[PDB]
Amino acid sequence: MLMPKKNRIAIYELLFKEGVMVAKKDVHMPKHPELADKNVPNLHVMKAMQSLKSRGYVKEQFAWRHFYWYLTNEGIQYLRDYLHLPPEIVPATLRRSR
Amino acid sequence: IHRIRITLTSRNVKSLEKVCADLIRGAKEKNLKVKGPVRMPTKTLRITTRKTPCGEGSKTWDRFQMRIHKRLIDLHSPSEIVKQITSISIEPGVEVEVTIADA
Amino acid sequence: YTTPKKNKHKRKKVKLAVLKYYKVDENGKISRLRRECPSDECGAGVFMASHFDRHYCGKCCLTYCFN
Amino acid sequence: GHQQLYWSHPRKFGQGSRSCRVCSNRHGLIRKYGLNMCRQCFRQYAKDIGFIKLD
Amino acid sequence: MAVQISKKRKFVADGIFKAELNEFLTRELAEDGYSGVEVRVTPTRTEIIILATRTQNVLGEKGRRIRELTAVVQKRFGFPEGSVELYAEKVATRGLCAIAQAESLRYKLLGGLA
RNA sequence: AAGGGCACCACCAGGAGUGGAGCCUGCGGCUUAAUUUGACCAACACGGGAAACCUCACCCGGCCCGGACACGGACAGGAUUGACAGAUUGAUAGCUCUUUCUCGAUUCCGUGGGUGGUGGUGCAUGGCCGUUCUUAGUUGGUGGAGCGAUUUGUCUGGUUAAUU
RNA sequence: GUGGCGUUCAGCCACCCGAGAUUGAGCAAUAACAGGUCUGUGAUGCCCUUAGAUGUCCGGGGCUGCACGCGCGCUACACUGACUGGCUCAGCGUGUGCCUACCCUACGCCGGCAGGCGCGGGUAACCCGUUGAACCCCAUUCGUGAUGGGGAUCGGGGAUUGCAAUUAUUCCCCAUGAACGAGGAAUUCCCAGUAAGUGCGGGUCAUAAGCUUGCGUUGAUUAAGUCCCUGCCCUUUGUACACACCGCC
Ligand SMILES: [Mg+2]
Ligand SMILES: [Mg+2]
Ligand SMILES: [Mg+2]
Ligand SMILES: [Mg+2]
Ligand SMILES: [Mg+2]
Ligand SMILES: [Mg+2]
Ligand SMILES: [Mg+2]
Ligand SMILES: [Mg+2]
Ligand SMILES: [Mg+2]
Ligand SMILES: [Mg+2]
Ligand SMILES: [Mg+2]
Ligand SMILES: [Mg+2]
Ligand SMILES: [Mg+2]
Ligand SMILES: [Mg+2]
Ligand SMILES: [Mg+2]
Ligand SMILES: [Mg+2]
Ligand SMILES: [Mg+2]
Ligand SMILES: [Mg+2]
Ligand SMILES: [Mg+2]
Ligand SMILES: [Mg+2]
Ligand SMILES: [Mg+2]
Ligand SMILES: [Mg+2]
Ligand SMILES: [Mg+2]
Ligand SMILES: [Mg+2]
Ligand SMILES: [Mg+2]
Ligand SMILES: [Mg+2]
Ligand SMILES: [Mg+2]
Ligand SMILES: [Mg+2]
Ligand SMILES: [Mg+2]
Ligand SMILES: [Mg+2]
Ligand SMILES: [Mg+2]
Ligand SMILES: [Mg+2]
Ligand SMILES: [Mg+2]
Ligand SMILES: [Mg+2]
Ligand SMILES: [Mg+2]
Ligand SMILES: [Mg+2]
Ligand SMILES: [Mg+2]
Ligand SMILES: [Mg+2]
Ligand SMILES: [Mg+2]
Ligand SMILES: [Mg+2]
Ligand SMILES: [Mg+2]
Ligand SMILES: [Mg+2]
Ligand SMILES: [Zn+2]
Ligand SMILES: [Zn+2]
Repeated sequence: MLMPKKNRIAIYELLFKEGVMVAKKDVHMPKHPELADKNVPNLHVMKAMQSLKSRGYVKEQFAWRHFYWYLTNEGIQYLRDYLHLPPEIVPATLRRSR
Repeated sequence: IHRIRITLTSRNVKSLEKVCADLIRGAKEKNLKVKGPVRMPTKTLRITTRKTPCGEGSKTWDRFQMRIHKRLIDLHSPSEIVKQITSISIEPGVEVEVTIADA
Repeated sequence: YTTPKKNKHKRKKVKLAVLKYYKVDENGKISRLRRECPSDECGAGVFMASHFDRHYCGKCCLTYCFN
Repeated sequence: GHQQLYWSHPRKFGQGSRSCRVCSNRHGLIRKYGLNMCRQCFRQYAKDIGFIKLD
Repeated sequence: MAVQISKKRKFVADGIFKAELNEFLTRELAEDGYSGVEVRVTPTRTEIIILATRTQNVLGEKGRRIRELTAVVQKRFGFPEGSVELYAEKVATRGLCAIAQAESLRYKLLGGLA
């Protein structure tokens, strides 16, 4: 996957700040609907977390035409080493409420 | 004191006749002038399907339908005391939508 | 299984070794060789081409027909 | 790629730009009332949407 | 306030909302004797209860798997942030609803039993 | 073969027809680079199949990787990504070819191994539907009859649209 | 309820009073089938193919080509009608769409017509809409002539949808005026608001119904039986059948 570096970190840092992210299964979409700011299309985000599933860093599920993803405990420690974050920052799924 | 119109939409009548009667005596107990439940004509939605996944068969169609019941209540109340009349009966099949008075 | 041409072999980049756009003289002399681009994205940044006639910036694709 | 002719044919009007919301198929589609499903995937979710075969 | 929609189109888009949610959470809480939803839509926080049998798994590691199943709903279906919440109930008489026992027979056959 | 009963997808009594003509449309056949294909009472205005493109499989050409991940090379002395012009092309596919610029570790090259598929087999299957079959039909427990397969209950008769 | 027949049982027939003395459908057992669908599916097993790909995209073509055979239909063969003008009544129902661009349309003006340009209303018992539907009805022309029946074929022109209309998208106009005089052997539906005539919605739909699914509208002939034909259900009986009479031999 060609996928420039600015186009990659902006997917992972939203895949880190929430433990999940949801993309639609169509490769012909100009922008990702939630991201929509760094000019990232739906084809890069579908091929980001195909690399993470093959490395076990994420878990997927596919309802009708939407991929959903979930950080595993291996993926949390990897994103704290690739995004270069201090070893106390957690995703929102670990603690927001009680 | 306003002239407000509550609209009640549902898909089953026995779950709507309980909610709509709750709003009537709920405002007859709180001494308001309530125009009664006005019943709109229902809306049946009649998708008809071939029933077969392939094209082979004896051409047996499949008539699905869904009636939509809509009843409306017109009140004579200010904007405050209707809120505890509105928020005491959800009954999830009923979508209580309260409009505004002046319009 | 027709085989009219058998191959349409893909482009290979000619892989030039070093950078070497500048020069050096009298123990220190700044001297460009290729033209710079006047665009805002690469002003005094990347260089323009030097073809048989023209100059051409590879980033913003504008070229000037050197007649 | 490339970008100018990868998906350049206009997927406006026509059944090449209408897909089932469940199974992404382009034949036998029901677009009435904003269903936008196929005619077979409707019959799985006919009761879950809330249609009743009364007659 | 953004755009009005017809009553014949509103009830279909609401009934096909829960038809997708029931199918998705059949996939997730597949092994938890799932048995359906009950979606309470208000013009406020819309709670969606889950009727799974083994509530020890839908509530994750200190509530992990129910705080990342609300975050997929409001990011897909268009709900605003901090609005929707999922619950986790327990059905009584687990061997009396079929949507829990067909999956229960499923993992007997997937485990290798005759 | 005999005795009962039943149904306008059976007839009688009839009504409108169809079979004839023109066109519409679906199949076989022929033809074609292709005329994609399924189905032969229970196939043939059926696949909700009224296809200009898309659908679209099929035919003739041209890009693209949307080949995860692992391993070994290659490599900041730049792995590689784009592209104006001429030519080239159906084409404003930098698709190749000249020409040099640009990109910056994401790729590339091999060995594995995915992945995709309106590809095959409905005689490997699920599901769903049609039909046998729109008629009234089907089964256990205990007891009786039998060596047994099985049978009585589930019936001579009357009655009913109906083991009513 | 009343009368009649019946073992006076289950019931049936007639009759009164009544809106009605059988309104239509929906669901639908056991046991089966090598019935159809892998081209509905991120339902799927094995197999095949995977970069000169059976992946996917783009451009063009094909699915619609025609000595012929067959199936469902539409329009007809006219006077119980076509034509023109006037008159006058419906019922189902849809309508601006997450992606998604594509909504039903009143009224005013321009054009012969299809249509165009302006201004609105309607997310709808609110606006289109009192849905001024067709057949029918009333009056005129026609006059038994392949005729003013029938409108196939075909040329020229004008618009609309669209990225694009040629192998004609549809529509309008003026011309062209073909068989067809009620249908051989066969054969298909149907018994009451039914058959049939007659239009209007919905589905498909950017453009669009000779299709289908619904709706009203005008509204009968015949029959209240039978097992003769085609089959079905139960019982007795015959069998050399069990792949079960398309059997076996
Ligand atoms: Mg017959
Ligand atoms: Mg007869
Ligand atoms: Mg006829
Ligand atoms: Mg005929
Ligand atoms: Mg013929
Ligand atoms: Mg004929
Ligand atoms: Mg063909
Ligand atoms: Mg086959
Ligand atoms: Mg039959
Ligand atoms: Mg095509
Ligand atoms: Mg060039
Ligand atoms: Mg290239
Ligand atoms: Mg393909
Ligand atoms: Mg497939
Ligand atoms: Mg089969
Ligand atoms: Mg089967
Ligand atoms: Mg049966
Ligand atoms: Mg016994
Ligand atoms: Mg017996
Ligand atoms: Mg018997
Ligand atoms: Mg008897
Ligand atoms: Mg078979
Ligand atoms: Mg299937
Ligand atoms: Mg397969
Ligand atoms: Mg389908
Ligand atoms: Mg094509
Ligand atoms: Mg065809
Ligand atoms: Mg047919
Ligand atoms: Mg005429
Ligand atoms: Mg009316
Ligand atoms: Mg004539
Ligand atoms: Mg064309
Ligand atoms: Mg067409
Ligand atoms: Mg004319
Ligand atoms: Mg239409
Ligand atoms: Mg059709
Ligand atoms: Mg009879
Ligand atoms: Mg007989
Ligand atoms: Mg038989
Ligand atoms: Mg004998
Ligand atoms: Mg015998
Ligand atoms: Mg012999
Ligand atoms: Zn520049
Ligand atoms: Zn579908």
